[PDB]
Amino acid sequence: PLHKVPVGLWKQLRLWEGIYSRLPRHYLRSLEEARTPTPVHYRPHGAKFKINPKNWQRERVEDVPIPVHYPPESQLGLWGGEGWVLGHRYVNNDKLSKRVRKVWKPQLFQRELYSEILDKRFTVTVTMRTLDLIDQACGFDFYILKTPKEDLCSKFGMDLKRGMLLRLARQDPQLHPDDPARRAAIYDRYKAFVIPEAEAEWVGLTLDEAVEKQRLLEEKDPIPLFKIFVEELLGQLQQQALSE
Amino acid sequence: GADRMSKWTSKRGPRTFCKGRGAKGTGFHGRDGKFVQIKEMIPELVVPELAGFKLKPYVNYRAPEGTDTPLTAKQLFLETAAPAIEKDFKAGTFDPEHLEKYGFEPTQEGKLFQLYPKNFPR
Amino acid sequence: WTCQQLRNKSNEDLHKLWYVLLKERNMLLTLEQEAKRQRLPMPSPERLEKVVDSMDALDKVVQEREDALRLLQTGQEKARPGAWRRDIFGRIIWHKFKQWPIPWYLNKKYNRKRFFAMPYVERFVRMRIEKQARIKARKRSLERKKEKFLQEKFPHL
Amino acid sequence: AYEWGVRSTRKPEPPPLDRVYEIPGLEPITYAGKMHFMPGLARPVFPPWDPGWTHPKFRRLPPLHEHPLYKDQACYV
Amino acid sequence: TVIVERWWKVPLAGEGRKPRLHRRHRVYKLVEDTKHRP
Amino acid sequence: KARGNEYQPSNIKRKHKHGWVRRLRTPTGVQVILRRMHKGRKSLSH
RNA sequence: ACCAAAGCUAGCUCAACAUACUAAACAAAUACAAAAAUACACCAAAAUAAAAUAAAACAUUCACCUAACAUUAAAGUAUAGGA
RNA sequence: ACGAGCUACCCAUGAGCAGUUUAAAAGAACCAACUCAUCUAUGUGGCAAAAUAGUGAGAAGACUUGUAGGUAGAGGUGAAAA
RNA sequence: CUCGCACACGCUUACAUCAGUAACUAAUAAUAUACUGAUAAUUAACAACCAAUAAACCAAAACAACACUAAAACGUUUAUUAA
Ligand SMILES: [K+]
Ligand SMILES: [K+]
Ligand SMILES: [K+]
Ligand SMILES: [Mg+2]
Ligand SMILES: [Mg+2]
Ligand SMILES: [Mg+2]
Ligand SMILES: [Mg+2]
Ligand SMILES: [Mg+2]
Ligand SMILES: [Mg+2]
Ligand SMILES: [Mg+2]
Ligand SMILES: [Mg+2]
Ligand SMILES: [Mg+2]
Ligand SMILES: [Mg+2]
Ligand SMILES: [Mg+2]
Ligand SMILES: [Mg+2]
Ligand SMILES: [Mg+2]
Ligand SMILES: [Mg+2]
Ligand SMILES: [Mg+2]
Ligand SMILES: [Mg+2]
Ligand SMILES: [Mg+2]
Ligand SMILES: [Mg+2]
Ligand SMILES: [Mg+2]
Ligand SMILES: [Mg+2]
Ligand SMILES: [Mg+2]
Ligand SMILES: [Mg+2]
Ligand SMILES: [Mg+2]
Ligand SMILES: [Mg+2]
Ligand SMILES: [Mg+2]
Ligand SMILES: [Mg+2]
Ligand SMILES: [Mg+2]
Ligand SMILES: [Mg+2]
Repeated sequence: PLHKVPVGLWKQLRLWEGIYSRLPRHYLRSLEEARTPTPVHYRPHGAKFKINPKNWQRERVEDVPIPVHYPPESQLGLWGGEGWVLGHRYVNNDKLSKRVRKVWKPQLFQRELYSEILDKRFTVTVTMRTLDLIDQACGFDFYILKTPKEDLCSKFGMDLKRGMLLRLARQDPQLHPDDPARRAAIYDRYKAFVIPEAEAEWVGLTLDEAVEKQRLLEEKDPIPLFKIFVEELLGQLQQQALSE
Repeated sequence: GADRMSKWTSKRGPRTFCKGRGAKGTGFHGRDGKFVQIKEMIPELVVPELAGFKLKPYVNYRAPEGTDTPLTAKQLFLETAAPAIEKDFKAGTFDPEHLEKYGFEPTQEGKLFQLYPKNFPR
Repeated sequence: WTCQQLRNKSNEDLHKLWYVLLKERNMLLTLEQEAKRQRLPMPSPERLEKVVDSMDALDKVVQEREDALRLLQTGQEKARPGAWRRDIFGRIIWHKFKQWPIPWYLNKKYNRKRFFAMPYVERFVRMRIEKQARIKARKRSLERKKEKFLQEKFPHL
Repeated sequence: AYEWGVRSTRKPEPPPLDRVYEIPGLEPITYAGKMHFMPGLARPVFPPWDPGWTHPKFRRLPPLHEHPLYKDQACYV
Repeated sequence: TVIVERWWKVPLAGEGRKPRLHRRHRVYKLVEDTKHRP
Repeated sequence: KARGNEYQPSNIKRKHKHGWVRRLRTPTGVQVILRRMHKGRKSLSH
């Protein structure tokens, strides 16, 4: 006896039934798209085809990403899409030498960052690559709102984006109750990232969080059979009334 | 060794281990350690008067049976609440907002014997 | 007493009939035990079977009135609150609720019970599916074999 | 000075709140709806428990100054 | 941020398929470290 | 000096070392319960 | 002449099809020392699989060995190997 | 993964040491309960997968002992016998 | 001829009344505390379960008068609460 559906598709088919089926389509579409993240550790080669120096012939070359381990400590901060690199190495960089387990760890720093959308300071464990990406995007808010999920790789970042994305769509007057002119200036620069309300509250949710949110919205107490039967009786009485 | 496939009861363990056999507690421990038995927690059995009641545990063999019709929530409504609703609607006195006069109760916590929490044991 | 006969009786009537049955059942149990003590057969033991059947029918009809009245007022199928939970073993268990004087988050004992499956339970949950699949697969093939076997010995078709 | 408390023996401080509570204008998703712990969901923050009806044995001890005979002057007994 | 490359070559998979990864493909060598650059 | 009686019975020790409560307190212990449930054991634990 | 001998069912194996995949039973009690109605909580966690073996030794290496999306060929070819 | 219910050591909580000799409750002395096991003889598929009989050493201490808890194999523990 | 009664820990009806033992159990027979069938039983005063906070209090058990060094288990009262 064998399974009719292969085992690898059990998780995919889990999303097609039950509460997962009633989830909004826009959330599901973004979840199913598994795009390759921006290369961080390994250095990719631009050319798709390369010439073998030994063979002097045209050959095909492909970039293979190097697996990287993300510890749970990373999810509380902004590491810029990097983490521990687990692998082996050769001592003295000689092939005929001993094979040695080696772990490379990023250098972490403690900084507090300022976000214009939320006007709050967060003390976030950041890496030197994250600060370079902040300067590259010309703004902390730009860095969060421009880098996609696969590039950020942090639940804090997704929640930080979702907090600011809802702030823009709702156009909350609580950003600066005393400076309406300052409020207009802040939201004017990020006008290209504005998304509708139905899209801005599902960008930073995981699979477990969304199901709880979906259940909470659909949590309805059962309708008593007295109310159902009363409506049924009234329809018959009106039907009989209109028949005379 | 010991038997791991038997029932673990109070008789097997030491003097410290004293597990009840399934009774329902009827009190607590007071100041001096004397067991203070709460009067309310004791199940007060309620009995009717069977002296003037004519009925027996057995039925005559010649008595015919009946078509087994389990009671339905729809049949009960058509038997009790439907005649009152139907007469009121024909007279124009039906009020969709308030149905308390027909036996409907919005919240159960007001009454003494709830239904969904199942307050009464039996 | 049959089920239909008790539906014509009032709730007050059923309450009084329960104790008439109750006194009858106690007497029959006393006689049955005394029969064993005297090493003699119980006179007409089918009386006890009739009484317990009457008791169950009386319990059924009152329960038929309780749930029907509950559905009209509240619409809940079950009289004891509960919700479907996934225990540590990965199964789906209908967790009945219990009465407490303090909320769920202020309970020391309740907050120690776990309702969720750890990642290592996924492999064991998968194996239970395979075990049940093989049991059902063996059962289905056994039914086919018997049908072929009986046809050969009974070629009436 | 040398305080007589010990860090291990003293009651631990509450765990740090989840980062979701720090984001202005964002409703956190908690497991309080399912009234049991679930990994991946934020820990709820509950208001102090307020029993509508006071119970003699199980209530908290009233403060000393709540007693009617409490007086500011210190009397030695 | 460290930059590493594999010692052993990885066989190709040109139809958009994830390539087969072996134990000997875990052997990395540090070619450059971003913190030591000017 | 005369081995063979290494088992000295005790209910307090037996229920604390191999009890059902202890089996569910450690992640490795729960796997022991899962293995015995899969195998079809009549008694998962003491 | 004892001890013994003979029987053909119980069920199983490998597939195929296939719904789409933790069965049956859950009245009460079940993670206090499980199956004990009832009190102010703490709750939780991850770090590359290794080696037996092959190279007639053994250190670099040793298919499958967690995660492939298949079949006919290109082909055991280009390449990678104390080469 | 599972094992400190036997054993090595330790943390809790308990319980025993009668008589005799000495200003002595002095890791003193005679000798029981109690704890170890020196020598020899039976036993060697035995009563016993390490015992029985006689005889021995300590017996107010670095002593015996009950209940329960702690340390787990690249380790634990050890008045080193690997 | 002399390890006897009871509790704790453990075992779990192996205990009691009546009947049967050709055979099963006892390393044999009689036979029945030990094997089979039926019926019956251990009744709480003893034992388990059996309050919280604040404050005063340097002063050993060894017949304990009073001392030794190794510095020692063993709580009462007042106040605020306690179905
Ligand atoms: K232990
Ligand atoms: K012996
Ligand atoms: K026994
Ligand atoms: Mg056993
Ligand atoms: Mg006991
Ligand atoms: Mg006992
Ligand atoms: Mg009393
Ligand atoms: Mg191809
Ligand atoms: Mg043994
Ligand atoms: Mg012992
Ligand atoms: Mg070799
Ligand atoms: Mg060979
Ligand atoms: Mg290998
Ligand atoms: Mg080379
Ligand atoms: Mg021990
Ligand atoms: Mg003496
Ligand atoms: Mg001496
Ligand atoms: Mg001897
Ligand atoms: Mg001898
Ligand atoms: Mg002699
Ligand atoms: Mg001596
Ligand atoms: Mg001497
Ligand atoms: Mg362990
Ligand atoms: Mg060692
Ligand atoms: Mg020693
Ligand atoms: Mg030596
Ligand atoms: Mg040696
Ligand atoms: Mg035995
Ligand atoms: Mg005999
Ligand atoms: Mg007899
Ligand atoms: Mg008997």
